[PDB]
Amino acid sequence: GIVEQCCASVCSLYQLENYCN
Amino acid sequence: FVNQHLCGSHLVEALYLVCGERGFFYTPKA
Repeated sequence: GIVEQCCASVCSLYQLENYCN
Repeated sequence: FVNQHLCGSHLVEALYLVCGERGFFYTPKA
């Protein structure tokens, strides 16, 4: 998961796309 | 993304606001 990055840094949309299909 | 780095399901609400229809795939698995 890359969603803990949004808990600790400037949350960005590429972190969402790079985890779907 | 939202204005503050608050931890929660709001970033999964954001994944519905982007990918929506398919659910989500996610990384380490069986």
